[PDB]
Formats: sequence, structure tokens, C-alpha cells
Amino acid sequence: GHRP
Amino acid sequence: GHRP
Amino acid sequence: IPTNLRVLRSILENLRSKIQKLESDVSAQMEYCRTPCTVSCNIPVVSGKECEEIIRKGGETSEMYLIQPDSSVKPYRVYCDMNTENGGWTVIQNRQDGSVDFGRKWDPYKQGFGNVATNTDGKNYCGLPGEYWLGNDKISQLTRMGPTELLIEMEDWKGDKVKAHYGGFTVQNEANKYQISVNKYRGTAGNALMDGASQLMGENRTMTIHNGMFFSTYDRDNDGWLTSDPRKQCSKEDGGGWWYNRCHAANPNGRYYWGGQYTWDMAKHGTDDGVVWMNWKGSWYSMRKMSMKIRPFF
Amino acid sequence: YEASILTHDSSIRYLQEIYNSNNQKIVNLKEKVAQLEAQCQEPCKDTVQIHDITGKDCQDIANKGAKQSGLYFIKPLKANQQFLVYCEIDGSGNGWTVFQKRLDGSVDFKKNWIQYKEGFGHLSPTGTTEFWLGNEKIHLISTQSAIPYALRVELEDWNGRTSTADYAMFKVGPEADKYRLTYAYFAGGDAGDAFDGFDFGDAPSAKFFTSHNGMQFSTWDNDNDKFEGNCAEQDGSGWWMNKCHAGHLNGVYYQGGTYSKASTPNGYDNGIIWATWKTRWYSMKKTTMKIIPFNRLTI
Amino acid sequence: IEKVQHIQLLQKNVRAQLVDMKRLEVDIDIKIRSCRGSCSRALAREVDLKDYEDQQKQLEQVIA
Ligand SMILES: *[C@@H]1O[C@H](CO[C@@H]2O[C@@H](C)[C@@H](O)[C@@H](O)[C@@H]2O)[C@@H](O[C@@H]2O[C@H](CO)[C@@H](O)[C@H](O)[C@H]2NC(C)=O)[C@H](O)[C@H]1NC(C)=O
Ligand SMILES: [Ca+2]
Ligand SMILES: [Ca+2]
Repeated sequence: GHRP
Repeated sequence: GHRP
Repeated sequence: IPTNLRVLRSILENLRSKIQKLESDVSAQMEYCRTPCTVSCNIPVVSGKECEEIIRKGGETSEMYLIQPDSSVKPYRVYCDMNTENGGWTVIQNRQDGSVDFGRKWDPYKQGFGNVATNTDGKNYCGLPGEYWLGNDKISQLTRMGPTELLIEMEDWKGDKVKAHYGGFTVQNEANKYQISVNKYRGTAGNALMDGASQLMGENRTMTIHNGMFFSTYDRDNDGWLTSDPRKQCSKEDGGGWWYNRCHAANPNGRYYWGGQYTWDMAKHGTDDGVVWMNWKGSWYSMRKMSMKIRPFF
Repeated sequence: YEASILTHDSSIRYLQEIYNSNNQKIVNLKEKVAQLEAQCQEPCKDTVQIHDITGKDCQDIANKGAKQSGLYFIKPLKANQQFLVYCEIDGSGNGWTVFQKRLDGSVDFKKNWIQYKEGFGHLSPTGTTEFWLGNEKIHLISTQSAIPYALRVELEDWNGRTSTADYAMFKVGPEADKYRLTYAYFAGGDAGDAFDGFDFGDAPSAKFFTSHNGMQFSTWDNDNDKFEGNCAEQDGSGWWMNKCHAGHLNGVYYQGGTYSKASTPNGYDNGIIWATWKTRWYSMKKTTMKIIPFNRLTI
Repeated sequence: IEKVQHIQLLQKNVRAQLVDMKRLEVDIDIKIRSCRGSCSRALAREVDLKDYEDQQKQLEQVIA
């Protein structure tokens, strides 16, 4: 997943 | 063992 | 004059029966041998020249691994001990249940025999070693790759353990009758390979030293015992192939006696055949466990 | 009670008879023992066997005549030594070299750099085991001179549904470049292009930061990702991490498929996911990554 | 004498066949177990040397  |  | 034919008749009738039982047992085993035992050993992905390279490559569990000492010969199966003394040990000989015959001729001992490993009960890989002799050609090629050390481990039927460590170990090829050489000993089992039976003196002790000996099998006499009688060969008497001298202080590939303790009247030829290591338990005690492993020496 | 002296003659012979009888029976038993011996020499029969046919890769092998899928030895041109692999051969003469496989979570994929470089897990003739072939081998297979390869990804959920994702000109760089993953383009597949990244709605650049083309490989003990943190370490795996991922085939094997934020220690999605086919919170039941020369993929 | 000689021989033969057998019993035990690593199964069994040892001290007696 994306890790903002 | 040996063989004298 | 008194009671005699009484006792003599009793024993003979008893033995008659014993023969009946043995014939039964042997007859039953022959039927079981119409089909073989089996195993399913999935092959680990990691491979290397030997177990030491494999452990340095991440193979950290003791099980069957495929190794390829050199691009010369094809890869082959071996059991790697990745837990004993920092792991990286390539097992070349293993005894633990008498499940494999070791009284074999020159060629089998040359090619290797037995079972490298068996299934870990419910697993797809073989994480348990079996009994086997890696193979003289193979053991030789492995030891000549570079300095090699040898670790010999044993255990009696009570659970006691002792080890014989050799910092240097080499085995020449077939042309040199797989001549053995070891040095730099240390351990708790006593240096039987170099110094001989610790329970003998002078000439008697010296003739039991293995260091420097050629390898002998019952069909190939290269022992340090000169005789004219074809039955007076260390391998024919002490069972199996080994670097016999005249004859031994250690008999790792001897006959597997259940229970440990055995005596001259049980032995096929009266000699002390059997998984023997005199420097620790004497001549008439057969180890429950016995193994030989190697690793590159640093 | 001790019989007459005239009995000693008959009694003495009776023993001499059975004694000799015993002897003959022994000589015959010893013989039978000899015959038994010749039957107990062979080792147990191992069911897993390796085929003889060898070559540069599974396709080169399938070209030489091999028909059944199983364990084979291949040795790419630059390879210093041959190694074992699992080949998949269909009825069309196609030989795929499988380099990754998940199917039961029996193998821990939280390995280090060396382990991912050399490979871990087990190879089976029935293709029923989990494993990672090894970055170096993958690198060697996909970078052979003038042979462009393709990567096929196969997924399967816990409902029997399977999907695939193809990638043309699949390549894996050398250790010097941290086994960087690259490819020419998505070649199609009902599994969706997870390598192109996925808009997670987290930011205006979720797409870019979860794309894998061009990403180097990463493990907890060797961080080469585009994140100030350590993707490989947080998700506990080895992979071509960005910041962090849209497709994570080497993640924690979640039994059942469905898992959640609470399932993890940190809270991040670390399962065997592929965002274009299932939610980041749906770990696959079966996974397989295989390669083959591109010219072999449908004309 | 006549029958005293036939009996001398039987004591030497029975004493030898007891040792011979005690050995075959061991040989068989070892050989059967060495099949466990080759054949489908190895016949489960156990050796009772006692019955051989007792019959030996029992014989040595009457011989005296
Ligand atoms: C070398 O060994 C031989 C063989 O004897 C056996 O091994 C001994 C170490 C000891 O354990 C003996 O009890 C074993 O029987 C010895 O042979 C001797 O031979 C002479 C004549 O041939 C005989 O009179 C002796 O009785 C034998 N030994 C004895 C005292 O039993 C030999 O003496 C041993 N020499 C050494 C180096 O100790
Ligand atoms: Ca000789
Ligand atoms: Ca980072």
C-alpha cells in the first residue's frame, strides 16, 4: 500500500 | 582390537 | 552313569525350535522385501559446493541439501548439520538404528550407499538423516578441495556423548586406495585414529592406528596385516569397509549391536566387529549413535 | 526314572540324529540368510527425481524434447554453475521457468538479502511447494544475450478464481544495481497491471509511489526503497519496494484471504496483495511468478 | 567305552551348536534390522540370549  |  | 541324556536331549529339542523361529522370522522378512521402503524428499532451493557454503548462503536448518563440489561431477544429495558447533557440517557417515547394511564390497563403498535422509513425519522435505556412507570417491574429492576438518560424534545406549575432532583430514583417490590422513586432534572420545587403542601397549597399540592406512573391504584387502589365509582379513572379520590396520581401535562402520554390550560368542568371527571406539567404551561395546562429518577448515 | 542300559543305545542315536538334523537345517538357514542379504542392499526409493535434459532455461529444455513439468537443471550462458529449477511445460511446447510460488504459507518469506539472493524454500516435481528461486539466478535467466523474456504472474483467491498479469521484456538487474526490476510494458491480463502502481486515494501521487517498474530489490537488512522508512522491514518480506507497493507477492500468508489493519503490529497492509485484482486487505491463496522467452508468448 | 565315546562327541557337538546358534541368532537380528532401510518394513523382534546362556552353563555342568 501507499505510505503517505 | 588387534591381531597379535 | 546318572542323568545325562536328559539334559543333552533337552537342549537339542530347544535348538530345534529356535531354528523353527529363525526360519519363520527370516521367511517373513523376505516377503516384506518384495517391495521397498520409500521417501519423498523435496529439494531445497539453496545449493552450494558443500554445506559450509550453503549455511553461509542462508540455509540454516539441518536437512537434505543438494551440493556440487565441482562442475566436474553431477550434483548429489547430502545431509547438512546446520546446528552442531556453528553448523556447516557435511555428513559423510551416519549410524543410529542399524537400518542399513555396512558389510559391503569395494564398489558400493566407492559409490556410496544407504539413505541420506527420511521424511520429518508429515513433512514434504527430509529433515532427518538416515544411515549412509557418502562414498569414497566423493569423500576424497571433498577433502582435496582445501583444508578440511573432521568431526566424529558418538553416543552410548545410556545417552552419553563424546566427540573426536580432527583439524586436518584428507582422503586420496581410488588409485591411492583412498589413503587416509588426519591430524590436530581434540575432544573427549580419545584420539583413536592417530594414537590407537588407549588400552594397549607398544607394538599392540601401534597396529591399531588408522592414520596413514589404506581403505579395505571384505573383497579388497589393503590392511596392515600380512597373512596367507584368505579368511584373516580385517574387513572380513570386523565387518564393513574401513581404514583397517591390524586391525582397529575404531570401527565406525562395524555391525550395529542392539543394546551396546556384546561378546566374543555373539560376534560372527569372534572378533570385535561392531560400532566400536575402544578409547572410550572398550572393544565390546557398540555405539547407539555414530557419525562422521566434514567442513572447510578456517 | 532312569531306564535300562539297553536304552542307552537307542537314546544315544536319537540325539545323533536330531543333532545332525539341526546342523543341516542351519546350513540351509544360513543360506537363506545369504539370499535375504542380497535383497536388503538398495536404499529406499525416493519419489522425487530430477530429469536428465538440461539447457539454458526451461524453454531451451522444452525445445530439446522434454514434455512433463518437473525438476530440471539449467545453466544460463553467464552462469558460473548450473542450478535446479521447476519447469512448467504445456502441450504447446512452452517451457516456463517458475521463480516464485506461494500456496499454503508453509515457507517464511521474511528473509534477508543473502537468502533472497541465493533462494529459499523447496522445489518439488509436482509443483506443490513454496519458494523463491533467488535474485542472482533470476538475474542470470532474464539477462541472457539477445533473448528478451516475459513475466507471467498468476493469482488465485480462496474461491477458485484465477487471474494473470503479463509483462514484456521482463528483466532483473545484477547485484551491483540491487537486482532492479524493469520491463518494457504491461502485456495484458485480467489481474490488472499492479506494477504500474495503484491510486490508493492516499495522496495525489499514490500511483507513482506504489509503482514497481525500475524499483530495486529490498529486504529488512538492505533497504533500497523510495521511503524514509524501511518497507521490507515493516511488511516483513523481500521485494521491489517503492513507497511502498501495489503488488506484494512475497508478503505474509494470510489464511482465509481477508485480513485487516489490526492483523498487523504496525497497522500496514503486508499481505500477498495485488491491488488491481483485490483489495489491499485481501491476501492471495495461491501465487506464482514465471518467465519465458518473449517470442514464445502467443506469436 | 563304547557308548561313553559317542556321548563324549555329543557334548562337544552340542556345546559347539549352542555357540553356533547363539551367533546365528545375533546375525539374523542384525540382518533383519538392516532391511528396515531397504524393504517395506523390518520384522519387529527381540533376542533372548538368556535362554542360550542358561543352556550353556547347564551343559557345562552335566559335562562335568
Ligand atoms: C600384545 O598382545 C598379545 C595378545 O594378548 C592379548 O592382548 C594383551 C594386550 C592382553 O590384553 C592379553 O590378555 C590378550 O590375550 C600378548 O600376547 C602374549 O603372548 C605370549 C606368547 O605368545 C603369551 O604367553 C602371553 O600370555 C600373551 N599376553 C598375555 C600376558 O596374556 C602380548 O603379551 C601383548 N604385548 C604387549 C605389547 O603388551
Ligand atoms: Ca592383508
Ligand atoms: Ca528507505
